Amino acid sequence: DDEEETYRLWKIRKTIMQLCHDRGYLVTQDGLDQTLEEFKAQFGGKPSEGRPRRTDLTVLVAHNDDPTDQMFVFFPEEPKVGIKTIKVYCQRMQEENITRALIVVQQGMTPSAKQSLVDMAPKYILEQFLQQELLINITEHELVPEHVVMTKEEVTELLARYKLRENQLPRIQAGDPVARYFGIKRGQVVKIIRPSETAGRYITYRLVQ
DNA sequence: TCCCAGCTCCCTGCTGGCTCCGAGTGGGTTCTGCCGCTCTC
Repeated sequence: DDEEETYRLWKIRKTIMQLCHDRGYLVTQDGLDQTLEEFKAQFGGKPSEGRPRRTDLTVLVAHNDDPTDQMFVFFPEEPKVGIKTIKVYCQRMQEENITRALIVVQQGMTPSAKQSLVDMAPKYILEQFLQQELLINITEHELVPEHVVMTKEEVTELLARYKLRENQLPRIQAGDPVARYFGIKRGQVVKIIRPSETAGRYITYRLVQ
């Protein structure tokens, strides 16, 4: 229904705000907690043949340390995102001169488009996200523990302390849902803190490789 | 210059093939080619 799809847009915007906050970017508190009525007042009440048309939902955020990181998110119109739409989005990325973006696909993009995302990867970072994936925050589940992204100096200090190579660490795939949530890439180490039945707290390090 | 119809290419779904199947132990049995045809005494 129209009310259901309005709820869907509000919830997915809340998940985008939580993801951008967890990735280290700057979001406002009221942007973090928007109600359904407040979202409807801000963007429109009936999106079908109405005001919120999935184009005005793009978000400008910047990193806390660097105000020129300038990450956007995009909500494509068509359910099947293709090379034409991705080329339009990347050309737009070129004139506003930003490097990183998120694409929130309705159902799925074409294999040629998802390959073009890999081909465009060095200069511009493009990530595919389904609307079904972002309908809930997976980091709030009781099974999922806390994930902390480590800096390069911290990783170097860790490997010097334990006298380890990068191969000897446990691994996590780049296609992992938490890895895609944090936007981690190959070669980085994620730090997992979980409660322990026997010791109380246990810390595990995993290499994204 | 540009709009279609036709060819190209990657993913998805399905079918056929291959490997595996508890640890020890004590007895017993049958079977270890055979018909033949040239060859040798």
